[PDB]
Formats: sequence, C-alpha cells, structure tokens
Amino acid sequence: TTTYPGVYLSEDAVSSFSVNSAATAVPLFAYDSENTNTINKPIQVFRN
Amino acid sequence: VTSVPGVYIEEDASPAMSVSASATAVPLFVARFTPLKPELAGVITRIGSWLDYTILFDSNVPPTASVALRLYFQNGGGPCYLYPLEKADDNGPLAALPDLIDEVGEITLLASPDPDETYRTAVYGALAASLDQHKGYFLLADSVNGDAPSAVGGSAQVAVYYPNVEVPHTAPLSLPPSALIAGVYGKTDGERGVWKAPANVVLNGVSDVSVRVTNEQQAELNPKGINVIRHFSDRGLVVWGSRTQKDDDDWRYIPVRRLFDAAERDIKKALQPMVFEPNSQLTWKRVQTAIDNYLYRLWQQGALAGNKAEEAYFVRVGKGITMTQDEINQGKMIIQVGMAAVRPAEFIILKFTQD
Amino acid sequence: PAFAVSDDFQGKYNQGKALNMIRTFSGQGTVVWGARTLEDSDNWRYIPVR
Repeated sequence: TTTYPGVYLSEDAVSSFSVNSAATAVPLFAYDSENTNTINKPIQVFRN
Repeated sequence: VTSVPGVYIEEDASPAMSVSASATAVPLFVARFTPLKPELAGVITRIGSWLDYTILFDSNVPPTASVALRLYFQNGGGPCYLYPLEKADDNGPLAALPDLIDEVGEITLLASPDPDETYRTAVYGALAASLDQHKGYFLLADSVNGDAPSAVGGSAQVAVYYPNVEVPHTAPLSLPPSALIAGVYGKTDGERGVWKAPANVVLNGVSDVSVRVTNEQQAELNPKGINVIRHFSDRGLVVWGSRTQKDDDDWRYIPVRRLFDAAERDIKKALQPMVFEPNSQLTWKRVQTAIDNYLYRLWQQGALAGNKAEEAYFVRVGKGITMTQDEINQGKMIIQVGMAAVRPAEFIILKFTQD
Repeated sequence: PAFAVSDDFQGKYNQGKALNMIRTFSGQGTVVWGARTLEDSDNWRYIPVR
C-alpha cells in the first residue's frame, strides 16, 4: 500500500532453488520378537 | 522580480546529496533491573560504558542482570541501551514498547538476558509484529531444549544459539547466552566488517558449557538451522555455525541477511532530505550517481562477490526503462537496484588424486 | 506546532482531500509536509503544478 508520503522499499519475491545431494545409507535391522537377552523396547536408535 | 537597476546577488540551491555509513551495533536489553530514580522506570536510557552504569543503577545481593551485562563489555565495546520492566505480563508498557524504539533511529539488534522461559517468550511475542515492515531489525534468541522456540516460528531475521553458558559466582549460576553473543558482533564489524560471519572468534572469559555437545549430534542440529557453542581442547570455547532459521537458498546465512539490512538503511536515511523534489530528468541522474558511487566503494573492499568486471550493480532510474508515464501522475519513483553478496566458505573439500 | 500528530494519521487523510499536516522531524524541524489540493483528479493535484 501507499498510504502516507515518505520513503518505501520492497525486496525480491522469489529466489533460486536447487537440490541437496543424498544420504545413501541408513539401514534398519531385523530384531527378533521372541528374543530374551535384549530390551522389550521395539524401536532403538543407535548412532555409533 | 527585478525593478531597481542596482546589482542583484543570487545563488544556486540544490539538495545534492551523498551517502555515508553508520554502525551495525549497540542493541537494547529488555531484562529487569533496579533503577535509582523514579524517572528511570520505563524509558529508554543510553549507557556508554560500565562506569556510568554503576552511577545510574546498582549491583544488588540476593540477580543475574548485573552479571550478564558486564560480560557484554569484556567481549566487545560500544554503547548499549536498556529498558527496565518489572512484570512479565504487564502488557501496558509491553504494548508501549514498539512505539518507543522507532523514535530512536539507530536500533539494530535485539536481545534479552533474562534466565527463565516465561519472561522471555512474553517479550518475544510482544515485538514480533515489528519485524516485517522492513525497518531493519535483527533479534537474537535462545532455545530451552534441543529444538527451536516457537514464539517466532519462521522468519528471515532470527538466530538461535543452543547451549547455555555458566559462570562462577559466590555453586556457579547458568546464563542464557543471548547477552554476551551480542558483544561478539561488535568486534567482527570493527576490523573485518559486516560481511564476515563470526565463527572463529573466541569467547572472552567463561568456565565451561553447561552440556557438552559432540559431533554426532552436531549433524542433526546443523540442519533445521540453529547454531551451537562448541568446546575445543587447544583453544577453549568457541561459537560455531552462522546459519539463520528458514532454509531456502534466498538467505540461509547471517552476513548475506545483514549485508542487505545495512545497505538499505544508509541510502534510505539520505534520500529523506529529497522526498518532495520534482520528478524531472536532472534529478534522476543525480540520484543514480550517488548510489553508483556507494556500491563501487563497497565493491573494491571485498564485499560484493563479483569478478573483475562491473557486474555487481545495475541501478537504473530512467523513464523508458523501469517506469512509464501514468505512475508519474500519481507521483512515484522506482529504484531498481541489486547486488551480488559473498557467501561464507564452509565444508572445505580436498579430493587428492594420483594424477 | 502545538501537537504531535503521528506517522499514520497522515495516512487516512491523504486520499479524498488534502489535510497536509505540519510535522516536526529530527534534525530538520517544524517543517511543512505534503502538497496536495482539494480534488483527487489526475489533472489537478499537486499544488506546484497548479
């Protein structure tokens, strides 16, 4: 809008875009439900 | 106009102008204090150093506002403001806050050194509306835990520094790092300028971080961009990462955001003396030149990422280009200007080969 | 000037007719502000073009 006199300023609307590469390797493994020497938690997350 | 023959004297008056730069520093703090005089209760006050703070205000005994403010001066100098308020939900002066910041023309950064969450999030929502009419603000924020705060959801001007920093005092007390991280922006613009991302700068005087972060959860927190205070063995504590909140390729970096924020505020302050002049052609070439001689000086000191050609600016103000006849009648001017900023260099990749 | 007007009270009185307030800035002071005549037609506005 252009209500009052003075100095207005606008900027750009849209910019460029590009794709980011990958991760390429995140596996999930096969636990066994009847197993005993383990935790009863179904989903575990291990990082290293 | 001339009747008696005599000799008449006359000069040529013109608003011919140029643009000069100010500093991008000196914020205000909106924590709670204890003033000494009743007129210092609810008005903005300029503080020059640590000496005159001890005259107007006091250091009490139980109380973290006096500790968090002296760490600002040990890192970087410069004056600062402060706005004392007592009650978090006192929406009287909180509504009366944003119409006091505009009358002082300088304010650039925004922060709050208060520890708890109920006081800070009441502040951050009070002046969140005053960020999107493009007057030139850039606030700072802290995170209560592993994810960003939601009082300002997605904006081009925030910055989050995750792990809070402690400090010894007679059990050491914790401190939200939004106070002392404002002072480290006052050193980078001194010698290096605005267009350098503050990362390798070293925090000046601290014991240790509160929680020790490692590289395997640095990988998770460096997207959804929030920054991090790191600890190293040889050089001690250091700030790390210079990414803003919203992650399109338009503005993902602190300096590219803060370079366009400072280049606008210097040319907008000097076009204000010429705001009612006629829209003829000799005014157009005088404005287009004073903008041309501002980006050229800023180009040849290493801040616009252009090569040895001229291609860093295309400021044009003509009538055939960039305008036409029918918006002259509803008096307008259009300044199409554009830069090509420089990006910080992270992720250096070597890729040795045999030949 | 006896009053301090606003930044936006100029805004709603800029169309239709031409209140043309007198507002004081920092630096330059007590200056006049706005040159508009009573009609809004694209031939006759802008007091200097009259």
